[PDB]
Amino acid sequence: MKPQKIVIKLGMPSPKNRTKAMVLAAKVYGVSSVAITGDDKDQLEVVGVDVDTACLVSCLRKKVLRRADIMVVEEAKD
Amino acid sequence: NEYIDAKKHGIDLSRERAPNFVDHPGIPPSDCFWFLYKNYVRQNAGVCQSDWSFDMKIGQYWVTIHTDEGCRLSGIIPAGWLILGMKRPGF
Repeated sequence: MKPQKIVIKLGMPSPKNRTKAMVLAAKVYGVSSVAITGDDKDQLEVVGVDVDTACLVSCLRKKVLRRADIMVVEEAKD
Repeated sequence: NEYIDAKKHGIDLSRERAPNFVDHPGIPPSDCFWFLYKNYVRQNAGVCQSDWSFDMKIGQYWVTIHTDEGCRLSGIIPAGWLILGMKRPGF
C-alpha cells in the first residue's frame, strides 16, 4: 500500500545500461518514478507501490547487464 | 562516540560532497543525508527520512539503519563500516 524507494546497484554500467535500466523500470506497473543515483552514478532508484522488486531485478539481469542487486529499501512516509 | 573517531580519521560531514539523489514527484523529500565509509573511506552517500528507518546493503550484509528526528543514525553494521547522518541543508 505505501510507496517504497528501491535502490538497485548496477555493476559497472555503461551510460547506455543506465538509460535502458531507467526505461524498463519506468514501464513496470506500480513504478511512479526512476532516477540514477549514488556517488558512482551506478544506482537505479525506483519509487513504486507494490512493485515486484525480485522481478524488476530479474528483468534488469536478462535485458541490461549481469550485475543488478537491491542495496536500499525505504518506505515513503505520507 | 562514533563522530569523534571519524573526525580523528579525517572525516568532516560539513566538507563531504552532497549525495547524488533526486526528489521524486508524489512523495515527501528526504530531510537527512547519510555518508557510508569502509575503513574511513567514503563508499557512497544518500538521503533518508528523519524519525524512521531504512534497510540497506552495507558490505555483504542487509542491515536496518534507524534515523532519529535529528538525522542521527543507529543500527548494527559490519566491522570496518561507518554510517553518519546529518540534516539536509534547509531542513
